[PDB]
Amino acid sequence: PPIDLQAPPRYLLKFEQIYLSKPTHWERDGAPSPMMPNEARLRNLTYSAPL
Amino acid sequence: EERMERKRREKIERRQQEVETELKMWDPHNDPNAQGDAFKTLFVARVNYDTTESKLRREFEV
Repeated sequence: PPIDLQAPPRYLLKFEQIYLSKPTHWERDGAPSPMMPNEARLRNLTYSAPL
Repeated sequence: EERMERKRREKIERRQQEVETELKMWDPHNDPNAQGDAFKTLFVARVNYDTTESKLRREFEV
């Protein structure tokens, strides 16, 4: 259910639709990387994609 | 000493004229191969010839 607030000003904040990317991993520079499943296994990463 | 400079000048002018003819005949923007927004499209070169399309996808979809 959308969340409504009152301080008067009222807000709606309704969610519409979801978009799921593919498994990606960022270093310090911000470079996304394609985590090989093997790479996640090796580096103890988590095979997940941002939502 | 001079015939060489003459040949360099002719080959240079000949190329420059072919350049004007190519610019007049072919239009870069009006290219069927080129598609999509120009600010969105990207250019990658020095790519190995053996790079499979899927390999380029797995490397640039990240």
